[PDB]
Amino acid sequence: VCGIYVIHVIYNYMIPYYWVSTPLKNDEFTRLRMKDYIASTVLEEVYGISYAEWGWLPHDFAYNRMRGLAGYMHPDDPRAMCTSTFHRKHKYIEHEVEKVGDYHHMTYPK
Amino acid sequence: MEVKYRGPSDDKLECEFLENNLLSCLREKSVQDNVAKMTCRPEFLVWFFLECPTKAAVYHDPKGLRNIFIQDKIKQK
Amino acid sequence: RLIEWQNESSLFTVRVRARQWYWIYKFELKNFTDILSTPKNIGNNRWQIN
Amino acid sequence: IVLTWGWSSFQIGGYNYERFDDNGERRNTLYWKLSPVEFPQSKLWNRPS
Amino acid sequence: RNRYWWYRSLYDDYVAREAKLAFGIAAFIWLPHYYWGIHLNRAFEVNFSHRNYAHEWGPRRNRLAHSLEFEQFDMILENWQDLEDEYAQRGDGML
Amino acid sequence: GFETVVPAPPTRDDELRMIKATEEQFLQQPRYKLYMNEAHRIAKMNHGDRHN
Amino acid sequence: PGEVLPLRIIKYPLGLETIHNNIFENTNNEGNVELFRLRFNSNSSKMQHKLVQDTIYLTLKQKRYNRKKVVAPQIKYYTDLVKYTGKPYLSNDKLLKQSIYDQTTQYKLIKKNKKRGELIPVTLARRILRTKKTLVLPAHVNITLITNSYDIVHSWFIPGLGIKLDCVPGRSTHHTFFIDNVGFYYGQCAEICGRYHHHMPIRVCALPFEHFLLWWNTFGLPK
Amino acid sequence: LPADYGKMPAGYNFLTRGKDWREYDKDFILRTDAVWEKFQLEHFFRNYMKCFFFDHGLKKYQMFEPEDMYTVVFEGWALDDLITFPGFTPTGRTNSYQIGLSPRQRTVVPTQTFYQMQDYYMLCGLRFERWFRCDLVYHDQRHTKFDQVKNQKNYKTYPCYREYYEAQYACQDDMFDFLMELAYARRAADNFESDFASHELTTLPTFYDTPKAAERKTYTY
Amino acid sequence: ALFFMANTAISVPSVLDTSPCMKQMLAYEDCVLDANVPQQEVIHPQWPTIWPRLLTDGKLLEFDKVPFHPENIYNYTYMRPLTKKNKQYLYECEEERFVFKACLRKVISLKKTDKHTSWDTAEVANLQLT
Amino acid sequence: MAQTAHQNRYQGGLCYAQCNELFSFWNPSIQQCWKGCDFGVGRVNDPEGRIEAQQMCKRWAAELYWTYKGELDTIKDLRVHADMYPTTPQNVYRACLAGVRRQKF
Amino acid sequence: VYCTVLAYYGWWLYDRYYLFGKNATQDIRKDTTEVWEKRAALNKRNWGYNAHYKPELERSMKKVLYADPNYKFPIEWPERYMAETKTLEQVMDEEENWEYYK
Amino acid sequence: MLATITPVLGAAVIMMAFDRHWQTTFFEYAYGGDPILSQHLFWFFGHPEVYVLIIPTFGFINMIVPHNNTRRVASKHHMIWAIYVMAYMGYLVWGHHMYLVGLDHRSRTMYSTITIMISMPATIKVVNWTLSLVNGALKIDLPFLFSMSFLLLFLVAGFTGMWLSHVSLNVS
Amino acid sequence: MWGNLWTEASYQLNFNIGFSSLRSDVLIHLAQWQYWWWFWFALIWSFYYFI
Amino acid sequence: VEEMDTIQKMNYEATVNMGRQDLITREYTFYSDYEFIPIQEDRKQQMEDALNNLHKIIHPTVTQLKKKANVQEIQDRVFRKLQGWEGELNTCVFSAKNVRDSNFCADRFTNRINTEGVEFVKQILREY
Ligand code: HEA
Ligand SMILES: CCCCCCCCCCCCCCCCCC(=O)OC[C@H](COP(=O)([O-])OCC[N+](C)(C)C)OC(=O)CCCCCCCCCCCCCCCCC
Ligand SMILES: [Cu+2]
Ligand SMILES: [Cu+2]
Ligand SMILES: [Cu+2]
Ligand SMILES: [Mg+2]
Repeated sequence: VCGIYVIHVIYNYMIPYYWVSTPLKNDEFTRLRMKDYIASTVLEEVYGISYAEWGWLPHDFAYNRMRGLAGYMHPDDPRAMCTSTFHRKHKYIEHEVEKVGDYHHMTYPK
Repeated sequence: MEVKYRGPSDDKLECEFLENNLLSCLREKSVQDNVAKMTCRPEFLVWFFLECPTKAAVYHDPKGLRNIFIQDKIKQK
Repeated sequence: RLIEWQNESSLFTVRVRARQWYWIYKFELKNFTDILSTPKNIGNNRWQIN
Repeated sequence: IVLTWGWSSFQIGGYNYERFDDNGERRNTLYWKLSPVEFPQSKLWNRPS
Repeated sequence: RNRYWWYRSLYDDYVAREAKLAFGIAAFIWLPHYYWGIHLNRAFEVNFSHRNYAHEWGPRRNRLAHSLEFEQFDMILENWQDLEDEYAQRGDGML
Repeated sequence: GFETVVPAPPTRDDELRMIKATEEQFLQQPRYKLYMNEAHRIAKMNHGDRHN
Repeated sequence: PGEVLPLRIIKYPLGLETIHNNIFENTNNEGNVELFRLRFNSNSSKMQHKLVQDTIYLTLKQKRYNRKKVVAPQIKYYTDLVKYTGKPYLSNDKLLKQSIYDQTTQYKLIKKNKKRGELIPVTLARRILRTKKTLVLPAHVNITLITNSYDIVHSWFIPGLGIKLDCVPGRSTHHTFFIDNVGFYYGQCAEICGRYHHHMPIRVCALPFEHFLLWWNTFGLPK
Repeated sequence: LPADYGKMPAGYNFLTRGKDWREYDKDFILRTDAVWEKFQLEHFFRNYMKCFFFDHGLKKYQMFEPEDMYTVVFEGWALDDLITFPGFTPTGRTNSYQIGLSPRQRTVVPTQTFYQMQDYYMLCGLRFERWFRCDLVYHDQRHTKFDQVKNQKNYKTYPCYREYYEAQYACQDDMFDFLMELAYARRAADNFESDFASHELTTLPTFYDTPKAAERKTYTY
Repeated sequence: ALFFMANTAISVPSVLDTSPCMKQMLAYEDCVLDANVPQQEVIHPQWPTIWPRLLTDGKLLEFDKVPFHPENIYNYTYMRPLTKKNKQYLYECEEERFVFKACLRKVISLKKTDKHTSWDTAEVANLQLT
Repeated sequence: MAQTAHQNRYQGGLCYAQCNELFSFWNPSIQQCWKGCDFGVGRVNDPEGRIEAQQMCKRWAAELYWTYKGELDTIKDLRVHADMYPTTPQNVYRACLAGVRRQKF
Repeated sequence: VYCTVLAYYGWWLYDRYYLFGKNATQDIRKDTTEVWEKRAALNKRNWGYNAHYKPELERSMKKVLYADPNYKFPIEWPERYMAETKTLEQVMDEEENWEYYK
Repeated sequence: MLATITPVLGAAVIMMAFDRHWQTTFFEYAYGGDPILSQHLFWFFGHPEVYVLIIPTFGFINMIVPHNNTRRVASKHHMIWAIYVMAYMGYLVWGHHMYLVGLDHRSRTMYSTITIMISMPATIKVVNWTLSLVNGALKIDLPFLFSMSFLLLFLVAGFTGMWLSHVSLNVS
Repeated sequence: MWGNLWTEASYQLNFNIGFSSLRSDVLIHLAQWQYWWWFWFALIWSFYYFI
Repeated sequence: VEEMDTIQKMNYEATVNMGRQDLITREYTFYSDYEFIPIQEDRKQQMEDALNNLHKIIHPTVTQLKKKANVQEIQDRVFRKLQGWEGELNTCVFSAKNVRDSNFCADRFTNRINTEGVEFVKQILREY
């Protein structure tokens, strides 16, 4: 398990660090985005919200839902992609939200 | 928030200040702010009804308000 | 999930510099405008920018 | 010593604190619906940490 | 299951008697902890509900109080304007 | 390095034809070729074929 | 080094602005968009002027509380003429009343001998956590804290918020900051730094945006 | 309903003076505790928006910066920096609103180039380098064609404003000062980076390095 | 994890809003937001009387302001009188404004009397116990 | 997909698959494309629902980034490419529109 | 059989990730047009667009005004969050020359 | 473990001496150096140092109990494997001493996962001690009582240290 | 103190046994987690007792 | 310009001072620098006129191209020729002895732009 974790780390964190070391004439931002994406975005993040009921009560879940929708507002964020949606009701019981997509503001859950 | 409780002050000087502001606002707004210089501060109006219940009750009473208006007119000549 | 990876989406920025034995907090000029442009929840969860 | 005290003392303490001391509330507060809750005891004092 | 397999799985050592006697006592020592944890969870939920209400309806009530005070001023202003009209009729006999 | 005429945004019929073409091309991928869905996928697949 | 050569042809960058779908920032008087620029060096010996510092900050220096010698009365001038001199004290009913006591004597008696007890709250017993300035921030919103250090590593440690940001020299570390309640939190330095490692306190006040805006317009905007 | 229903009558003053308010009693519901709750409203306001204190010597409202309980209680006699209370809003209206995050701003140099690192030092250098290129283009035209003009008739926003603000955001003032020293050293000599750059001759080829760069991109609705 | 907390208090509901005229206030505020008026003073239903200059010239302050200089459009918003479009789309919100003002006046007319024996235990009726 | 409707991209269906195929795997525009798939669920087939979905995309772009009133109405080319990143409201709008186009049913 | 089940689960994850388009295309063809239309109708949400005031008051004038198909709002909903691109003089001139429909 | 880790600490302190007295700017950010490298080198030495401090005491308890209980230890091979696994995994957990210095989140996740997984080799030791304490001929001795005190202290210390790898708690 | 709004958050007494304050979400989560962490030992604890 | 308030006066002073950086630094000259005869004002105006004439030709083509890549490619293709000519001009002006030599070099550069530069630009634009 430890060796698999270390190999996974070196695959996407160590070696890709050496791909770009000089300013690039063509699509420099594209290449830097590629290097960063294969490292910054990890799978676990999605679970971190896909099972948010394991520690978030209903009301805390509602508050953290609005907080997460605010904090992941920026569109240019590959980590926000591959992250389970905050437009969801609490599995146990939902108080604030009556329907998933019935809002008065697009970027606010109410 | 942990807001503590404190009742209306009814302080003499504070209520005199708030009542002077209220009289200025009444005189200004009774003519749709046609004065040369308007000194009314609307926000303090709110505080007049939060910390001077006795004077607010006097102003609501028609006879008390009539007396206040007569005295203010005498003062303004 | 709540205290990390949200630098891009912040209302405004404060700089904390730790000189020896006292702190320095810097508000940049742009912050001023960032505080003027703030949506407000008015009515039934409707947001307005003035 | 091993079982009864280490598994009931803190619960008894919290129950007595809420029952008698009102969980140590600073009572001079205005609106319960707008005030933070003084939580009952939650850090166990009968565990080493 | 398999008694022989489960009686020497733990490093060929036998603690099955103490394991068997552990369930009966362990079935009751967790009740005070569980009930007080229920109390604590309810307190946490109530606090989170209060946080949501103060975040949402906190600002709204202050505006309602502001409008109440402005409406009191409006009533006083209507009466004051009626008095001003009367004084406009009675130029100086009112005083 | 000239440029070509940009057609107007497609109507619903053209969008439906595009969706049909995309799904038909999706159906053609062999299950033993593990290429993820991405812009370069088809290109990669072509490359892979030639490489093989 | 070398020289500023007599002529330089400079390519105007394209696409730096997308405000109204225009990729040509510059246009000459004839109305034709410009792709190139000519820069000339008229004077070959003069120095080149230093870049003017555009950056302007509101800087709050939070240091430990300094002991008072005398309680100076509140004095307001018309200039150089005392318009109003007073000795205000904040009463228990939230009024700045006129004090009939000697404020210096009260200060010195609190300094000398103040009543204390075993179970005394941290609110009423502040000896190492006192500063002369407060960092005021809004609540229920996102603040990017850029942490850095002038000389050595310090640790901005807020126990009430349960956070600690390591201020490291040469590292402009960006942290997200969200406070979900109205709260006045004290804090300390949690990285060994020298003489006054213990006496390096922090005070952060998270307030609702109306009160934060009042503080910002009254104490922040005037710089 | 008349065809002009909803049209504001000419000379409408929005005035409610001398109006019968007994016709609206069926358009709202007040619960039995409305009298109690009203008081609570006032109470909360009187103790929540009252961050200022009336002064008898000045006979006016004053205030001070946020202070701890120990200083407010045991140093109430020794108060410093008292400023006359100016009001929450200039016009006296209400300001008690719930806030949120305003829309983001366009990015010229993305943060996602170096986003795995919480410390923005390579990103700071990259953004400052891009701004310095833009400045080297426009630095001497600023006082004649841009923000620093004498008259507002010829006022134009400096083309490097966004890159400058991004670089300022990514860098602390110390590192920004270091980079400004470097920028001065390179602008005194007029050192464009293209005068020295040759590393593209020792870089591996990429699909983005094709001679026909405009035709490499496939556009699709 | 799955059942680490061993219990979740779903019984405690959201705090019920029992404010006197909150519904009318929110309705009026939504209606005013529909009008899309730059002036914020219109949020209060009493604006025609508190700030009558909004209907004549818009001068609400006697040059005692700090909103910076009139360099952009988003300046001196309260120093801008209501236009014909703003006045029309505010008149469309007249009935809700009147209902809000009537609710406020009725609430003001409510006085604490000696027959309110349940004043000291009004929290229970206010539904503060969950 | 914190801003979208589904916990995982597989619940989005064919529309999310087409959005993935539209952009490179490191491009965050896909998420915006996904939002298009959310806006045109019951609207694509309705002749005015399509216009409503495009208006929803315009509002979404205006809310994510600061925008000017005419800015999204004067876009010369609404086509997208693989390396189009949501750095501007125009790019957000284009990605959202492309997602709307790919929403069958 | 434990190894076989683990291998099958791993292959299922790999196929789900890598053949998303093919799987979704196959799933879209398992139901007829009517079923998919019903499902799409059930999942139709406004998402916060054009969430203007909905008059609940019975005597509200805006209730009848909104029932009118020819009613024009002062500004389009997507334009309520866009910065103005014209001068204040132009804005005031346009608003003062504005005339109400009907 | 000491043979592996000693040169790293020696190099770090020699670099510190050169930086102090020759102005080599090894740990000065202004012209190339980085202060974080010093923490990396020192803690790469340091966590194995605490492990080499603690393991021989594990050896001490494993001899007294079999001596006084008149029976074989529960499983000596598993205890040896547990200490060897702790030694091998002590080289990949030093970063838990540097959570807040601004490490990349991948590094923090790696360090936290490997540090939390230390609890499994350490639980093997406790289970083996408990199983070695049963079903035997017990002779109560002062070394035995000291071993029991060690057992209690180690239990508390190990649990508390395991809590410290919970990153959110570790920040506070 | 900010007016009658007591912005103070700690109120931590001497001989304090737990967290300084529970007015922040992180510390509330940690407190609940610690309590329930101590809940899940019963059987194991009981087992050792008998041993 | 005299009548204004304090803020307007300060802003005017700031705008004036931001333009006198060339005035303040002209006194601080270096002895060891390699001086050259600068390009005269009339030659500067002629060179700028030639550049504007070039911009006249390219304007419809670049404003009718909807791709930034094509416009950047057009800019790069012309810039290489212009940079070669600029290098020739810089060498021949730095190595100039009198104003006659500097005028000769500037005239040669302007004539190159007006004779071959326009032809090269036209060929490029026809290609696009
Ligand atoms: C030799 C001494 C020693 C030992 C053995 C350990 C062992 C462990 N340590 Fe410790 N540690 C130090 C000495 C030691 N440590 C020192 C000196 C520092 C200071 C460094 C500095 O200044 O920063 C430090 C710092 C330190 C930190 C960083 C704290 C901070 O950054 O300042 C962390 C967590 O990241 C940590 C964790 C651990 C863990 C998980 C173990 C694990 O190996 C523990 C393994 C034990 C178990 C996990 C099994 C427990 C047994 C049970 C069956 C549990 C059940 C029992 C009950 C519930 C009571 N240690
Ligand atoms: C991780 C493991 C932790 C524990 C490991 C072991 C080490 C610690 C061992 C502790 C041993 C007990 C010490 C305390 C003893 C007193 C208990 C106490 O005060 O608890 C506080 C608790 C709590 O008291 P409290 O209600 O004041 O709570 C504190 C309240 N606050 C915090 C708000 C101030 O009190 C009780 O539990 C009282 C009820 C129990 C009383 C039991 C008396 C009878 C004892 C019988 C002994 C056995 C039978 C003998 C028969 C003889 C026949 C001849
Ligand atoms: Cu320090
Ligand atoms: Cu320190
Ligand atoms: Cu360690
Ligand atoms: Mg440290």
